[PDB]
Amino acid sequence: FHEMREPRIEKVVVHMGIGHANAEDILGEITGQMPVRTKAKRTVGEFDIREGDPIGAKVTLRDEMAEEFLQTALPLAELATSQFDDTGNFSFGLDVTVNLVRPGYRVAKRDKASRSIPTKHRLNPADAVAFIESTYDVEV
Amino acid sequence: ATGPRYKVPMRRRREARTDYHQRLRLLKSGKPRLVARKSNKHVRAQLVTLGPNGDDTLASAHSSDLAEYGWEAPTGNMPSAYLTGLLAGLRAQEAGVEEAVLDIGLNSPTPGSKVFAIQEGAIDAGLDIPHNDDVLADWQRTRGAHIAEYDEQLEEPLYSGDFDAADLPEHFDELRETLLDGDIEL
Amino acid sequence: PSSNGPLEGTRGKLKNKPRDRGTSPPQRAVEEFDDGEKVHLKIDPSVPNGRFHPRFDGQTGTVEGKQGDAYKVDIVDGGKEKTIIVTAAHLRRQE
Amino acid sequence: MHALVQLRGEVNMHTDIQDTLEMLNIHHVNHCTLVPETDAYRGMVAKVNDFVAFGEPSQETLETVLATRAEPLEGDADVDDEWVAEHTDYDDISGLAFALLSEETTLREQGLSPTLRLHPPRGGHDGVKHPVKEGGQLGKHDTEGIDDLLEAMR
Amino acid sequence: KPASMYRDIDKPAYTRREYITGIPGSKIAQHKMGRKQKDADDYPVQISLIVEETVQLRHGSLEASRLSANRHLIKELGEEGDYKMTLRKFPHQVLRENKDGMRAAFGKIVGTAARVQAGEQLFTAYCNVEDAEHVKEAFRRAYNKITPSCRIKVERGEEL
RNA sequence: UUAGGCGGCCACAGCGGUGGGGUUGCCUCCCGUACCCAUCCCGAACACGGAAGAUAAGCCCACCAGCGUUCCAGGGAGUACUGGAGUGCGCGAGCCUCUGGGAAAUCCGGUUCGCCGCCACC
RNA sequence: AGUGCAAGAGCAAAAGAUGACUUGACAGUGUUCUUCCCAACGAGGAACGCUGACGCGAAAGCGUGGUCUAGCGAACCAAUU
RNA sequence: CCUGUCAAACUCCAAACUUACAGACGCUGUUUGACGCGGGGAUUCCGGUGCGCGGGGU
Ligand SMILES: [Cl-]
Ligand SMILES: [Cl-]
Ligand SMILES: [Mg+2]
Ligand SMILES: [Mg+2]
Ligand SMILES: [Mg+2]
Ligand SMILES: [Mg+2]
Ligand SMILES: [Mg+2]
Ligand SMILES: [Mg+2]
Ligand SMILES: [Mg+2]
Ligand SMILES: [Mg+2]
Ligand code: NA
Ligand code: NA
Ligand code: NA
Ligand code: NA
Ligand code: NA
Ligand code: NA
Ligand SMILES: [Sr+2]
Ligand SMILES: [Sr+2]
Ligand SMILES: [Sr+2]
Ligand SMILES: [Sr+2]
Ligand SMILES: [Sr+2]
Ligand SMILES: [Sr+2]
Ligand SMILES: [Sr+2]
Ligand SMILES: [Sr+2]
Repeated sequence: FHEMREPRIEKVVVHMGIGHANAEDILGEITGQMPVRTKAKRTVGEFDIREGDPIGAKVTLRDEMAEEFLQTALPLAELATSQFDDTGNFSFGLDVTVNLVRPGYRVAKRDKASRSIPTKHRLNPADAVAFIESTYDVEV
Repeated sequence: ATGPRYKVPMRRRREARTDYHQRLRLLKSGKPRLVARKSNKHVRAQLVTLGPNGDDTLASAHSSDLAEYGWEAPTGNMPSAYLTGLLAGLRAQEAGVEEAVLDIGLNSPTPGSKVFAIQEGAIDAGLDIPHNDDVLADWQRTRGAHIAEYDEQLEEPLYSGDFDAADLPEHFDELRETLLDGDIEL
Repeated sequence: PSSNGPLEGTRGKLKNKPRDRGTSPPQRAVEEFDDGEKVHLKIDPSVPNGRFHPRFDGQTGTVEGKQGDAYKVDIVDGGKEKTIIVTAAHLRRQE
Repeated sequence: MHALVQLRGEVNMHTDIQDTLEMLNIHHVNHCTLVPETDAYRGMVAKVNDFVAFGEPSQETLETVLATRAEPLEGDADVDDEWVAEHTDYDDISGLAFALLSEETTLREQGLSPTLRLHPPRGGHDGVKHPVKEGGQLGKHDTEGIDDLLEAMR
Repeated sequence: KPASMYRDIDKPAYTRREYITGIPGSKIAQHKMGRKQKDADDYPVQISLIVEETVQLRHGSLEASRLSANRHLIKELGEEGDYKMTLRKFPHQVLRENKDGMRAAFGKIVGTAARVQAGEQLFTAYCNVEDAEHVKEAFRRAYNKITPSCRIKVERGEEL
């Protein structure tokens, strides 16, 4: 039962939102893939009126390119307790966000007969802390 | 749920199975839907006509009952997909079905896919389905040349069950030969 | 009234109760009727195309042939005969 | 089988109710018809409630009425036992009166006019303004109550 | 203006403020009188003022019959007596007056009224057993400032 | 249907939750990118090729009514309103008698945790 | 929420948003309803067809303009093909 | 939670009733030919009142 219940890394999202371009270079250096620009919605008076315009830049890391990035990313930030989501996700920061999840998340992300993951099979905040604590660092 | 104002979707939309908007367009033709549904292990091919209390299936075809003719190879692949489609149209020729349309439902319209192999198979069975010859797979990816050029990149075997070493896409040719025969027990 | 348009005073008849909202079932929209058949004229608020004049909601006509995929229905408006072009989506089989 | 008797005039009464009365073979005041009790016939007498007077008559009374007030489909003649015997499907007045009450045959079917044209009440009626319950004459009467009227209207 | 113009119910329900503009505010100040911290169930008596005829009483007639009615309970039971009076009705019906000739007959907005059906309780007081004859007297003064004849009904009180 | 496909009706089917179920079987999560195809970036998805493991998901199976929905009983209630008639009452607004219809609210008690169709299948 | 603008109405694997492609806002000719409940009347309008040429999609299919109901004008005369 | 009231331009409800078609009963038509169709000739487009429902107005 434990094997088909023990978590894993799904997608590590690194984000750099300026609003006024240069940030694409340093991510193609540290991660290992091509980056993508981020647009926005609604008119803001802080010289951000245009809708279709490059404001940010991000990257999503799957499988091996995710774990290899985290070996150098985790021993940098001082991990806390009130830095976790109810679904069992954390964000540290430049922004770095990791989406940890259970062995059956294809069900919610697929097309043919999709369903949402029940509250009994969803990742718990405390069960998420215990997973990261088990791989090269501390909590609190 | 929230109150009488709340609108719960239609059952097969709630279940996320049938796409009613695209399904409507299929029914507008009058011709029967060749329901092409995939699976991880197998592949299905149904011939469905519209009825009073629900949809009437006149000729089905699962890749499980393909083994019943002379197949020891896997069931969820490109060589299998054509032959499941060929069987379906052949059974349908004997049911009075002269023409049909293709229904893929929630399956994506990607060039040279398993659904477009089922469609290709059913047309070759004598049925008149609206297609586009260049969107279909070339005789070779339908035969199984892509799986042979993967088993050439060996070191470790592809198949686990004791079938063969370098893989035989000739089994495709060996089946289409005896399916074009009128003696065969459908 | 204030205006003479087709959709005048048609808030009630051309609007569904919250539960009958959204897209309508394709079964009735593709229904095949024969010549001489009796139908009920009710406009489906979900379906826009293939409608008739709102003044005819509630009529029970007689099919006298089709125009493409839509139906030609014969009614008696007061005393005057009319041949209504209506799609299956806006028709219902009598009895 | 009820006995409908028109007690209010044609003037000021609705066209849709005057047509129902005429459909029930009643055109003038004090004219009577013998009506069956169906679902179709039940709703006709109800629409006519306020302009009529009804109820089921007694075998005794219907016999006295038919004798003095019934006429052929065409003709001036008296309807006696001897008349009944030769045109109708019955032996005497009573066999007609019984069949009419049991709802087997009608007056038309037997060559008689569907209308029993009665004489105005002897001693006068109880009132064309209020119903039976309020001491008037409109509406469903008692079996004995209807007999008083039809006999007063000999 | 005489209440004879607005006392009857003959005009349609004209209450939607999102369509009516320039409506004069309520003349009424307090709808909950007495000791509004205590419950109505803490009292043995519940004597209400029942309206016999179906009328339409103006906010001015409501304020006036509430005023001299509550002012008797403030006079006889003191400023902080052991009572709690209530006016359960609210003025929603917006009134008009055409003020030229009959050309452009739709009148401008003058005031507000409350639709009171026959048999209903306009006022409802909750008092103590000894203070009851003071409230049956606060209601004898209250019906003189509204349009209909009224019943003073004891809903809780077999103490006589 | 010891887990399948297509549906009709489109909440009696929602929401929430308990319990049980899978050696070459089905369906999945699951494993893997040479190809067909793919991501404005990621084989995540989409597409493709395949079984080391798996019943924890989903799904299939049995069950709970607390919320929502359907219907049924009784209570409210033949009350509110009402089609027809009246030389019936009221100064009046209005009411009332007779005839034919007939609610909604809410309360308690039940039901409902989907029904059916074509096909495929130890 | 949004869908150009009044109000009412439609809409969610879309009629909404983004991307790419595209110009059907195309030519010609009708049935029907509307304008004008019933019940005659023009212009205008709408749904629905057919012949021809295109756009898109794998395909069914959709596109005779912007989701629906407002944005329109006879003769004579003027210019244009 | 407790508590007090409303809606011509509100609606989870919802009649009576009105209305399309069909069957049946009644009635009407097949020498008084209905229903329908074609043609000729009008008058008429100041209305009023009672009851029911209204919208405006003291
Ligand atoms: Cl599938
Ligand atoms: Cl129309
Ligand atoms: Mg209305
Ligand atoms: Mg005679
Ligand atoms: Mg006398
Ligand atoms: Mg008298
Ligand atoms: Mg289990
Ligand atoms: Mg009087
Ligand atoms: Mg001129
Ligand atoms: Mg010019
Ligand atoms: Na970009
Ligand atoms: Na709908
Ligand atoms: Na003036
Ligand atoms: Na499971
Ligand atoms: Na025109
Ligand atoms: Na006139
Ligand atoms: Sr008035
Ligand atoms: Sr008074
Ligand atoms: Sr994978
Ligand atoms: Sr008087
Ligand atoms: Sr007076
Ligand atoms: Sr009853
Ligand atoms: Sr359109
Ligand atoms: Sr009406």
